[PDB]
Amino acid sequence: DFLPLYFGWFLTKKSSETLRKAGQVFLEELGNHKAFKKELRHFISGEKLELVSYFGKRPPGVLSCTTKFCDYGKAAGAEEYAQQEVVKRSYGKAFKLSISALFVTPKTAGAQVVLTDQELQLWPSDLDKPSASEGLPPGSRAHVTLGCAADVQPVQTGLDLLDILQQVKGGSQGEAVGELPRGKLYSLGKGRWMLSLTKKMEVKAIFTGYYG
Ligand SMILES: Nc1ncnc2c1ncn2[C@@H]1O[C@H](CO)[C@H]2O[P@@](=O)(S)O[C@H]21
Ligand SMILES: [Cl-]
Repeated sequence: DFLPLYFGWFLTKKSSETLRKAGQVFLEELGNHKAFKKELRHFISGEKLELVSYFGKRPPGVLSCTTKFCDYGKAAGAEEYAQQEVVKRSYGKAFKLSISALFVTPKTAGAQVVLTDQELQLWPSDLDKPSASEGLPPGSRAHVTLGCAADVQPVQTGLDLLDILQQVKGGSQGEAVGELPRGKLYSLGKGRWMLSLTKKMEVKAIFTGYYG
């Protein structure tokens, strides 16, 4: 009766490959783009950087969008979240996640997920939540991690996303500094980049628990 490592939406073989493939292409295009190389000094400390190798730590199997990290019940609020009706009712159910953008930072590379109202019901409201969630609506950090730097944890991907969103609401994202096939590229500075997709990418996933 102990909880899983974490709850979340796990993409199907099909959707996972599609998103992973898209993420890779983005890292290759972004790494080659001139506006990116122009700011390489703000990306790494101490040219041409292959981002695919930079984000060497990548999800082993299928991609996923985490909701509540439970650490088998050792995480705060893990017990209260798992006992919600909406969680038990939604357990094993199919969902469609809307990917609105892909982003890159010195620490992580991931995809922004925009949760619908029904999906937000499965989002945690635990006491100890990120502080970057000030003014930004709940579920704003929802994301799919695509890769991380060598000494970075995937939990950082949500934090990086919030920081990027915090900058967009302030109107400091500036105007596109380039234009990729799937959409416009934005430079937010300090090594942060955001590809806003012209057309939202829909991925199919199943809500469930991963027990490691
Ligand atoms: N202390 C923590 N708080 C919230 N999520 C955590 C966490 N430790 C790990 N995770 C997340 O649980 C999942 C597997 O560890 C990953 O999905 P993600 O990109 S949100 O970052 C990871
Ligand atoms: Cl670090």
